[PDB]
Amino acid sequence: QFYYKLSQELNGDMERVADSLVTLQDQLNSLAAVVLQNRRALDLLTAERGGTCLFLGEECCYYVNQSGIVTEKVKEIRDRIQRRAEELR
Amino acid sequence: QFYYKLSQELNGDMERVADSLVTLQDQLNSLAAVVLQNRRALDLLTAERGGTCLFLGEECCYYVNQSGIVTEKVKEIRDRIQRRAEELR
Amino acid sequence: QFYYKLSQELNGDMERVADSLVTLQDQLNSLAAVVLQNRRALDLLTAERGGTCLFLGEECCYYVNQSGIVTEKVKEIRDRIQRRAEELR
Ligand SMILES: [Cl-]
Repeated sequence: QFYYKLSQELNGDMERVADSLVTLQDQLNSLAAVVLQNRRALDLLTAERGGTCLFLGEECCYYVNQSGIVTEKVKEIRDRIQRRAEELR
Repeated sequence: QFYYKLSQELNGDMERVADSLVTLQDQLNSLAAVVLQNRRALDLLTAERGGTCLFLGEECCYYVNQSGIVTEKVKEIRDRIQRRAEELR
Repeated sequence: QFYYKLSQELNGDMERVADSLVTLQDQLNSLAAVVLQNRRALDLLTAERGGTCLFLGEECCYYVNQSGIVTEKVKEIRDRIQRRAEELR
């Protein structure tokens, strides 16, 4: 009875966490496409100056997309919630 | 006794998760305002070329703000922690 | 027996959540460095116009980096998982 309740409490919290993680990654994917397009525009505008980084006289900053990691963790979390929901039923 | 302990363990973890989710969304909100201002500047600098996208000769990337989703999930999580803390007291 | 199982269920979920939080913050750190470099390039390109914000005729958008907050919450979560794993063994 207490195992049933706590398992349901954990699943309800984790469902909300998994939805938030997906949404945070979705916004990062959305924002990064705008940022990378902005960089491409800056590289063309400063082409004669060797692009953005040479124009500023700095080391280049590159974006490291790690979306597949968060996608995989969310899939594992959702599998665990589903396995626990089935154990109950 | 074990139900009391596990309920407290879950609430402590979830409080920390909810704080992190809020903070990740806050940083995304903060970063997106800088990115959108950067895009507006690029659109003005390339106005004669039809703006950023026509200047690059690409399909436009737009940002999809989904802050309200994460805000809502965090509010539900915090309500669930509070309901459980009250059940204990 | 039920306390052992639920404690293991919570640790498995939270390990995955903590990994996702770190990864979301890592991508935000990575993206912000590209965005801030983009802003520096725009400030130099619009120097005669007083920089990006004066060029657009807008209030300046600044990025509020809160990485240390998420790093700290992840460290506390991982400490809690480890304390619980030890309580079991
Ligand atoms: Cl940008």
